[PDB]
Formats: sequence, structure tokens, C-alpha cells
Amino acid sequence: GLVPRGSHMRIALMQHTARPLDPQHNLDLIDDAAARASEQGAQLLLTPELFGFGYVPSQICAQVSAEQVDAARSRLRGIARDRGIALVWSLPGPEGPEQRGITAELADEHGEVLASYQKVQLYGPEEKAAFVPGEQPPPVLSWGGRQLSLLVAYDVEFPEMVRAAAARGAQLVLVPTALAGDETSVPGILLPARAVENGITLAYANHCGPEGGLVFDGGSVVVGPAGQPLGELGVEPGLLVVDLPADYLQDRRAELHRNWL
Amino acid sequence: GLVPRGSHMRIALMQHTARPLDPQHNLDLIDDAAARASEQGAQLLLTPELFGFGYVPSQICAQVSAEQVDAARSRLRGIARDRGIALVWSLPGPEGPEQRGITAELADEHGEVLASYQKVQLYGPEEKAAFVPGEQPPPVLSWGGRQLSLLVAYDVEFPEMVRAAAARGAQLVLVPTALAGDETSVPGILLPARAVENGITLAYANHCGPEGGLVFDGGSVVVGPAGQPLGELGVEPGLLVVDLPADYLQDRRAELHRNWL
Ligand SMILES: [Cl-]
Ligand SMILES: [Cl-]
Repeated sequence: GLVPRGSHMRIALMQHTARPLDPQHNLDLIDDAAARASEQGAQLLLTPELFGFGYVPSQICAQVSAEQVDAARSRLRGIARDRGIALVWSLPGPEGPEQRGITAELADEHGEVLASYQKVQLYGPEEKAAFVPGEQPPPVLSWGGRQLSLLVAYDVEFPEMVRAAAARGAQLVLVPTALAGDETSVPGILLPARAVENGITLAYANHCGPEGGLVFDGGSVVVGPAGQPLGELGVEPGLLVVDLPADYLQDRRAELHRNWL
Repeated sequence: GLVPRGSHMRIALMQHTARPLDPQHNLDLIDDAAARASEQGAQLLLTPELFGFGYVPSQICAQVSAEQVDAARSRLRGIARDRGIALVWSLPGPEGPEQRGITAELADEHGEVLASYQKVQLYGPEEKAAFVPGEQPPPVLSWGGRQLSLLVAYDVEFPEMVRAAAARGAQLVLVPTALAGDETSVPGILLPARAVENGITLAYANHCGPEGGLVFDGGSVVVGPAGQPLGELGVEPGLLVVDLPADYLQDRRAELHRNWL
């Protein structure tokens, strides 16, 4: 409903089912969600991992060209601009099929790409056969009056990855994902801790339903710094819209910790 | 009841209220618990942080001598031997009042000290006024057919500390604590994640009730590798007895993580 007193940031998460290797269909879904989110006064939409081509790592490696990726990227940039909403998407990276990773990018409501990130923690042998892991820490940047960061899927299950973002100043960590197999412990146990242990908010935007041989969990959720869900979805397609309102980060003995991992 | 098929390790946690600066009283309580635990077929008893002198950091620094600490330590070693149970305790360290930290030690059922550890992550200004922080990673050792480790209180709230133990092979992490102020998120949110994110079991033995100006939470708990409580206490004194039955540790990119904390 109306924008509340004490909140100047409203975000949206898109949860849906992608069709493998059908970017027109899947990008039309992101466009629809971008329009709906903007109508509802959201200033940013987060969408799921690899949504544009579907979560089909081996098929992306075998069949999706770098020109096809760039064409998708250009369409997404255009969605951000034309729907007047900041947009986080996740595509293969821009290099050739043998050299690219899984990425997330944030465009602002003018369509400018503010940040780009390559997934550091690849999940399972199919991802590691299809993609090159990232080697750079998560980006952190000002938008909308806070410091935003990006991570992708499996990354968030590693406390080190979230801590890397929070150490750079992140307040709001945005995470495209693709989580199947009724893995309740990720949103149920790990995300709340990542929020509490850093004092941050995290947004986690999943696929749902039958896609590419898997049944995705849905369960998209925004978790606040107390570890509580600010909003959550179930297993069906939906558009989650949320208004956002111990000193672990200082106390940690990072110079010892770094020697002990 | 009877020792179950498929479990060859039964542990006990002591939850109680200590009297500040009364080691005879508090060590008599640990002796009583050691006896009871052994009667119930437990092979190890875990007891809470600083229990022997009470959780009174400033008063420990002002009033408790190194000879008084050693006298307590010797009594505890004797409890382990005479009650025929492995024992984890937590005392000030052995150095002078200005030079020592908060420690945890494991004695076996013969009274041999197998491992010693000094709290790395001190909590709050009173602890940091009264104690020197530890500089060494958590120890890990074979006992009872598994790899055990020690951490103390606030340490476990840092994912880095638990990961440091798990990286050395820990399977069972034993944590004396002193948690007051209705801090539900520690046992409710953080401990389950520490277990899941490493694939380990954690045991967390708290004070309870009025002690030294604080009201301790109780809530002692053993959490298994799925993040579920294997046993838990409420807010009253008690003796918790539990039978114990993604490849994050391999997948983590530790050589990058270490540069990003
Ligand atoms: Cl960092
Ligand atoms: Cl280590």
C-alpha cells in the first residue's frame, strides 16, 4: 500500500519458473515483473540466478553463445531503463562459453550498470564443468541511501562470502539464487545467521517449480538484521514487495582469522 | 536409559548458577554434576564459562590470585579423575591477574589434561578490562572416537572461529558459555548455522539464573550437523545428557576468503 513513514526503500523480488534456453520467454517474465514492481512503488527488483536462460548449466555451456548472452544483457538493461526500476539479474558472463562464469549485475533505474560480480562458489560438478569461478570479492556500492552488495546462490551459504561484503560496508546484500531439492536449511537456518552475524539485511530470490529437471523450492525471502523474515514467499510464482526500515564486525579478530581458515 | 545401539558417545552438560568468588561452592556443584553424569553413563561433562569463580570478570581481575586459580584447577583435575569422567571446565588462565585470559581445558577420565585453549573473542569492556585475549586457534584432538575441539562463549558467534576448528578436523565442538540478557538469537539462530555450515555437532553449556548482577539465559543445548537440537534445557539448573549418533569445508575458496576478511 502507501509508502510508510520511516522507510524510504521498497524492494521487490521476482520468484518464477524459467524455460530452459528460451530467453524471450524468460526475459518477458522479468519485464512483466519489473512493470508490476514499479507499479507497486518498488525501487529495485531482484531476479533469480541464471533466469534468462534457465538454470541449465551444461546446456548453457553447450548451446548459448556469447552473442546470445550479450543480447539478453542488452534487453535487461533496457528493462531497467524502460520500467524505471533498478534491476539485479544473473546471466552467464560475457566471455566465450569456456571462459565465462555465472554473474550478477545491478542496473539502476536509468539503465546504468552500477556493479558486476562473478559467482566465487560454484555449486556441484555441473556448474564446475560449465563455468569458471570468480576471483574477486563482492562489490559494495551506494544506492538508495544504503550500501548494497551482490552475491550469487551458493555464495551466501559461506559465512566468509557475506563477511567479505559486510567488511566492505554492505548493509543490503542481494542474492539471485537457484535452490532445489527442498533445502530448507538455507533460508531457514543459514540466511538468518548471515544477517545476524553481520548485522545486515539479505534478499534471496529463487526459482520455483519444475525447471530443467529440478523442482525449485521457491521460498524467496528478505531477512532483516535480527534474522527475522521481513517478507517471504511459498512455492508458487510471485512478486515479494518489502519496505525496509554485539559489534561483530569490529570485534572479530580478522588478522588471526585469516591465518586460520 | 540404556546406552543405545549406534551410539558409543554419551555427553552431559551442566547448567547451573554459580556464586561469585566462592570456588568451594561452585566446584562442589561441578563435582555433584560429574558424579551424576557418570551415573547416567555419560563419558564427558561440559561445564560453563568461568563457573568456578562465577562470571564476575572485574572481580576476578581484582580479587582472584593465580594461586587461587591453580587450586581450583587442581580440584577440577581431581574431579575428572575421581568421578571417572572427561571434564571440560573454564577458569582464568594461570598467569598473573594482569596477564591471563579466559580459558577452557579438557581433562580425560583419568585426569590427564588433553587440551587447553584461551578465549580469542572477549565480550564487552569488562572482559577486555579483566583479561588478555587468546592468540591461538582452537585445539582439535581425538577422544572417544571423534575429533573434539574447544571454544569459549562469544567465540562461537563468529563463524571464523568455528570454521578454524572444523578446518583442523573438528567434529564435536564443546563450548562453555555465560549468556545473559535473553539473547535468543545465539542458540536459536547462530548455533544451528555453525553446525550446518561446517557439518559438525556443537555443545553449549550456559549458566542460568541470577549471578553476579546478571540473569543468565540457561538454554544449554547440543546441536547436530543438521542444525537440530539433540537436547536442550530451559532456564533452570539441570544436567542435559545426550547420546550422539554440501561439502562446505572442501568447497570453500579459503585462499581467496583469507584475503577478504
Ligand atoms: Cl572484503
Ligand atoms: Cl584452523
